[PDB]
Amino acid sequence: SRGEYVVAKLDDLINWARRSSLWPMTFGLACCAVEMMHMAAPRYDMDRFGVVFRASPRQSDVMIVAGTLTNKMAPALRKVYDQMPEPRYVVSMGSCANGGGYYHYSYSVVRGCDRIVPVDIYVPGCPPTAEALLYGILQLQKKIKREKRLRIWYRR
Amino acid sequence: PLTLEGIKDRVLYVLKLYDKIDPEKLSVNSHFMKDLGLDSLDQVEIIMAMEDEFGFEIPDIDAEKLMCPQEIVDYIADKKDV
Amino acid sequence: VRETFPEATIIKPADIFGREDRFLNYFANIRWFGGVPLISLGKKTVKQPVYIVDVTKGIINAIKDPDARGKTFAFVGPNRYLLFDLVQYVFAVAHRPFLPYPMPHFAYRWIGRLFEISPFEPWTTRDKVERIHTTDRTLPHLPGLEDLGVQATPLELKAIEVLRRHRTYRWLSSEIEDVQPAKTV
Amino acid sequence: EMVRKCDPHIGLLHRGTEKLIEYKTYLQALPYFDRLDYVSMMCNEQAYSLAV
Amino acid sequence: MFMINVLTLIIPILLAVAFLTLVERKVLGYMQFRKGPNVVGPYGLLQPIADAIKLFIKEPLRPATSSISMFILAPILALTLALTMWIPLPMPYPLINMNLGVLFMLAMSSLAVYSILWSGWASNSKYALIGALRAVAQTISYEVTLAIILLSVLLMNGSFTLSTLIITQEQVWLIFPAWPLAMMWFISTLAETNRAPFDLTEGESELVSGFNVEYAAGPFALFFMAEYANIIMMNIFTTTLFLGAFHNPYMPELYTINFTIKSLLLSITFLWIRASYPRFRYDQLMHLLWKNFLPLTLALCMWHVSLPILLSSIPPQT
Amino acid sequence: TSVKPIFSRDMNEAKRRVRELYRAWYREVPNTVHLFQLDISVKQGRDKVREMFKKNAHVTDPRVVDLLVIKGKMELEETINVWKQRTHVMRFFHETEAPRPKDFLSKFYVGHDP
Amino acid sequence: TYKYVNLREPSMDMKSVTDRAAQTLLWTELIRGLGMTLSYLFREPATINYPFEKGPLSPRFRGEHALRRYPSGEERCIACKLCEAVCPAQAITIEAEPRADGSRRTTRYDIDMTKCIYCGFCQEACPVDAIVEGPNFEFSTETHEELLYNKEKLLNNGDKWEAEIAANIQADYLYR
Amino acid sequence: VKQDMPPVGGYGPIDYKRNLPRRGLSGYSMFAVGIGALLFGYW
Amino acid sequence: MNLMITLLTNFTLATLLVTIAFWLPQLNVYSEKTSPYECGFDPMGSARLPFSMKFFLVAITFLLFDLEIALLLPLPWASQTTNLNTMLTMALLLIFLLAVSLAYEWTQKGLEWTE
Ligand SMILES: CCCCCCCCCCCCCCCCCC(=O)OC[C@H](COP(=O)([O-])OCC[N+](C)(C)C)OC(=O)CCCCCCCCCCCCCCCCC
Ligand SMILES: CCCCCCCCCCCCCCCCCC(=O)OC[C@H](COP(=O)(O)OCCN)OC(=O)CCCCCCCCCCCCCCCCC
Ligand SMILES: C=C(C)[C@H]1Cc2c(ccc3c2O[C@@H]2COc4cc(OC)c(OC)cc4[C@@H]2C3=O)O1
Ligand code: SF4
Ligand code: SF4
Ligand code: SF4
Repeated sequence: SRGEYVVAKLDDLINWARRSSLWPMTFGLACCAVEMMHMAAPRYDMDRFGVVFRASPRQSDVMIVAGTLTNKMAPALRKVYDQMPEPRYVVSMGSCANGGGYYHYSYSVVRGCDRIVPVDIYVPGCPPTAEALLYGILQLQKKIKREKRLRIWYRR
Repeated sequence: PLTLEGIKDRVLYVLKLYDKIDPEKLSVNSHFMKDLGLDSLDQVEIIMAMEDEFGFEIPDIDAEKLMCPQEIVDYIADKKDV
Repeated sequence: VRETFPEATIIKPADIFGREDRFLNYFANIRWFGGVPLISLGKKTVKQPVYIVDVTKGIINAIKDPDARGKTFAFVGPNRYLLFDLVQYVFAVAHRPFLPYPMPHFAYRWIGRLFEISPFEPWTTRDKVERIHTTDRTLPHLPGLEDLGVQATPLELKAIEVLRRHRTYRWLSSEIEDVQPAKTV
Repeated sequence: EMVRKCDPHIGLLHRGTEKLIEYKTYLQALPYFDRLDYVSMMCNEQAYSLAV
Repeated sequence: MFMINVLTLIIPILLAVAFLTLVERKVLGYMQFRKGPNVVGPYGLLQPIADAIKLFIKEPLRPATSSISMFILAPILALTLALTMWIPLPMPYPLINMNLGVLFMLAMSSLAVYSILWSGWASNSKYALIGALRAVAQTISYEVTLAIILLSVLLMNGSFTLSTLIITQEQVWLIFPAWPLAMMWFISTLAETNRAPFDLTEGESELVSGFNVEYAAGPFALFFMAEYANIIMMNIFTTTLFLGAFHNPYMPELYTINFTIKSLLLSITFLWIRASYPRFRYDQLMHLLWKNFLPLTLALCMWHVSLPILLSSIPPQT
Repeated sequence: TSVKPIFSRDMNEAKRRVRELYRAWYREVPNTVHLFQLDISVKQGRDKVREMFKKNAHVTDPRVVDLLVIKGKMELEETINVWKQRTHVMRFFHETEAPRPKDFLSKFYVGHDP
Repeated sequence: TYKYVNLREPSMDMKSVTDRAAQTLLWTELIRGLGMTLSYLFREPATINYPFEKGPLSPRFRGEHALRRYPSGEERCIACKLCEAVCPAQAITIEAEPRADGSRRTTRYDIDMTKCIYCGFCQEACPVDAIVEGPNFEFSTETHEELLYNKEKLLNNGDKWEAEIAANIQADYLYR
Repeated sequence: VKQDMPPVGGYGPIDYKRNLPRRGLSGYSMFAVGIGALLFGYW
Repeated sequence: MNLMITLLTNFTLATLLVTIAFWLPQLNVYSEKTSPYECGFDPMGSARLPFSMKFFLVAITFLLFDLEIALLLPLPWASQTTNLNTMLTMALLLIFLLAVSLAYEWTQKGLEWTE
């Protein structure tokens, strides 16, 4: 309809404004922090996409869990994610954050960060290359682009 | 803190506030362990309740030598003037 | 549902409260509008709310037990409350200024239409008014939480868990025992 | 904001490397050393290689 | 038509600030061997629209311990004092032509600290209170030369009017008789405006964000476009003080273009000092404006008091 | 059997240190309930400290209860200072586990566990 | 064989003392830093246009795994389980049985990609070059179980990427 | 054989030293420029 | 008049870029997203503790040097008088008194910080 057309254009607008200005937060844990830095390096350069770091959880859109989630930093990751305002996203980077990885059977590793936080993008690697991490951020943009917020709002 | 009557009444009141001590068998010469039926931890939180109400700290050597309310009121009479 | 699926377990919760409810958070969101107005002072209606962990344990113990085929359970709280001292208990746990006033039976639905003109999620409506001012019936012939091996948790253990969010900083960390229990009926 | 006492709590990245080494072979025990000092990878490779 | 006169002022210095964020990101990109944002629009010209629309639809997040009246009063006061410091600036004719516009600018420079200050107190956190009292430690450092340098540079102007200051610099730039006051005023303005090397309250290394570590989006956009409004206003203020251009009364557009491009070069100078320098320990901010800048500031104040009496070059107060 | 002691010579000093540790916990528990802003009361926390002390109440070896006093004082040292969090304190309170069936017939029903 | 960093006693004639005083007052090294930053302002930055350009790689690169085949259709995995005996993450689950023609083949070849450490002990321990770690690194997902590759997904990776993996092994097998 | 080897004459010499090239004027010349700027501005 | 209209308009669209920012998104608040920030883990105690000022003598003496620019400030107007040498002498006397004050705070460990 006409109002459906208006809320479809507004869905395109606000999903564009949320995907073309993703703000990750400076959250490294392990070796994937190095490759996340290289995704912020001059060569691959997240910031050409509109993607800039902000260190506080209050002012970030995505939290790239770069590294191993141990049993001693599960509540710190959970409270850091919970202090992020909606909408918040999680890009699980590397094998230890995805599924425990190389320290899966060990006593002090949370076997995947999907146990603690909801995960929207899984980027496989050990470490995934900064080009592949950039591909994970672009797949996050392709996930934000097909959000249907005001369409489902108008159709409820 | 002045006379032994009020000190003894305050001992018995703090003891009957404790919800495991029966006020029926609770006397001045009743025994905590083998007659009131209390654990050592019960006796130690009794002693800490008395340290809260009376307001002075009893060390560990003379908090185990208190096996009846007569001994509690006597040791408070030793640590005070009366 | 009872006449189209005869072995359906139909479960009756009274008024569930949780961290994401619309019962205690509702009763703590009328410090915005005014002085929490009530029909007939909120003294003629009796409630017994039940906590969501008990209802969820009842639903899963109904899934596990094959004694729930065709039954009709009734999940109720262990203690009944009037509405007035319930709201006063909520505003005493939340540590808020409580000044109630009676809004009449005919003019409070006119405030109920003032909020349901919204295309958003509306704040309140006359249906929520008619449901808060509907007293909880007691159904002794129907089973409850004690007929599923579930011990019901009362309100004074979990209302602090619900209502620690709605506090200001000046009483942000007041303890559970630093409030007076409400008057059951 | 003057500093009186620093107490570094560590172990937020403790994963139990040197218990997982005991249950794997030597060739399998090498890739833990890539991940200890992950900006000095082939150095730790060289140190474990010289040890074996 | 004074209302439309105000709305042709304050909305374009909400757009200049917005695309200043793009200039800051792209100049800071090319000065760091990378590119800035260029995927959003054609070469980034739609990036600030995305950063604007994204923040105001993000959840506002009033903190559960914060003093909410002060916590909302602080960003409104931040953007208010960002907007109200443009009005005595001659462009070449000011919107509000005060007799004492320079003291208006200086007093509102003193007042604009309280937004950062109450935002750091009221947002009930530890990092926010550290960032508030480091803003105290910053303002008691820059206000002890931001007044005396501004005093000594107005001993050759004649009064505290900014419209007089264009008539003063008609022969020569005022940077030539007062280049020590210019190079000291410039660092006073860098410490005034929380740009690097004097971030220290937006310090992402010592703190997380300083005073606004609790400010989620919505109100955090009104410190973003308050602080960058302060830097554009302060570049235009130093441009009018030290680089006042040729003014023709029949053609104001020549002067407007000329001080626009001079203040753009000084804004790029801000973004280019932010692109190269480490950040002071926040006592070395105070051991600079008190141990190094203040004695030489008093010396140059004595020289600019005694110099028009020494040369019969006392400026007119009319 | 002639070994080196840690702190106590026999069970008198051992019970002294156990008793002083429980004194410390009974003094501390209201501060723990306050600053961790837990939804439990002081009574339930003190019941849990009683359960944790009666869980190990069968030891007759003085060195073993010396090390148990040491580990209890480390738990106390990490509880008084805020080094634990809300989760680390509430891990004693097994709230999220399914209640383990104790009798024989239910253990027969639900699995192969003896 | 050693040198002293920062053991420069400065010159103390009036020339160099006046030079350092002008360096302090007139900010010489600050202008040096500004000059170096302005000199990197006027270059072509090294930002490559991903995803229309790609990063440089080599044929040794270790990405998404694949099971290869002979040039007659028959698969290479003869079910010999070296790649699960050497896998340091133990990310590979193999079960086998004799199939219809009696050849030793797998029935379960699971590689858990969220356990896998991408080190390529499997592609170098395989005696027939069956398991290979291909060149695909742009295989990110949105759900966790999508990265638990069974035999079917690894055969699909092999058949999909064989035109590239065969050329990489053809270019690399003289170094191994 | 055909192996990765350096060329037969070796490589060129690789500089590895500090080269801070000592640019800029003298101190007295900078104070001369500054005092000349002050005197022209004052006139 | 018109200055107050300008200031009121500035306050108006400095609070109307705020009231269009609070009620506009969907508020999904629960009792962890508004907790205080202490870099992941829980904060130790309150934030309203006494937060000790080491730079306190500088913070006092800032007032006494800011009264100076309530004294030193009429000098672009005091240069317009016909009692000129006395004006020059009193001006250099106030900046000299400020300099004596600054040097006395220098040498007696004032502009340094405590602890
Ligand atoms: C307004 C137009 C633009 C203005 C200029 C813009 C370009 C310049 C800016 C460059 C980037 C600066 C970024 C921030 C730098 C922060 C550091 C900093 O500023 O440190 C200050 C530094 C601090 O030096 P310092 O801290 O190294 O001092 C050494 C101290 N000890 C030994 C204890 C370690 O310099 C100053 O404070 C200089 C103050 C101004 C100097 C003015 C000199 C006037 C000379 C008059 C003549 C003198 C001759 C004799 C008398 C003759 C009389 C006729
Ligand atoms: C003082 C000077 C200040 C200047 C400030 C602004 C500077 C930058 C100006 C804009 C630069 C160009 C921006 C172009 C945006 C993209 C336009 C476009 O064509 O989008 C295509 C998109 C989908 O259209 P579709 O039908 O799919 O066509 C694709 C063909 N296969 O269709 C759409 O997205 C729908 C149409 C969107 C149109 C957006 C236009 C740009 C809006 C920017 C705001 C400023 C407006 C101009 C201000 C200055 C001039 C007055
Ligand atoms: C801001 C930009 C452009 C870069 C720098 C940077 C990130 C992202 C994340 C981090 C970061 O740097 C800090 C400090 O340096 C290390 C070094 C580390 O290891 C060497 C490490 O390991 C967990 C973590 C860190 C921080 C971290 O989380 O992007
Ligand atoms: S997934 Fe592996 S390589 Fe990556 S950070 Fe973890 S341990 Fe390091
Ligand atoms: S590359 Fe992966 S699957 Fe292969 S051996 Fe290494 S961890 Fe195992
Ligand atoms: S992939 Fe290779 S090593 Fe592994 S079982 Fe198959 S043939 Fe053997």
